Amino acid sequence: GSSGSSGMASGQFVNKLQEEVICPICLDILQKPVTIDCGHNFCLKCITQIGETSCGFFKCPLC
Ligand SMILES: [Zn+2]
Ligand SMILES: [Zn+2]
Repeated sequence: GSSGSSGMASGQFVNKLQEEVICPICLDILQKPVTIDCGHNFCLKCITQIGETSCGFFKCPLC
């Protein structure tokens, strides 16, 4: 930024408020956010498993 003290900085960073998507299963950032008919999204690494174990319908923890 811009302050009297040259070389160092007070400590303020401007940014915009936004929302982040995380997998409620593995609790980690999902590279590719795949939105399910349920509404929420998940990580392929996770969806892939559920899809197999369950072929008929899909169960969601958030829902
Ligand atoms: Zn996951
Ligand atoms: Zn859901």
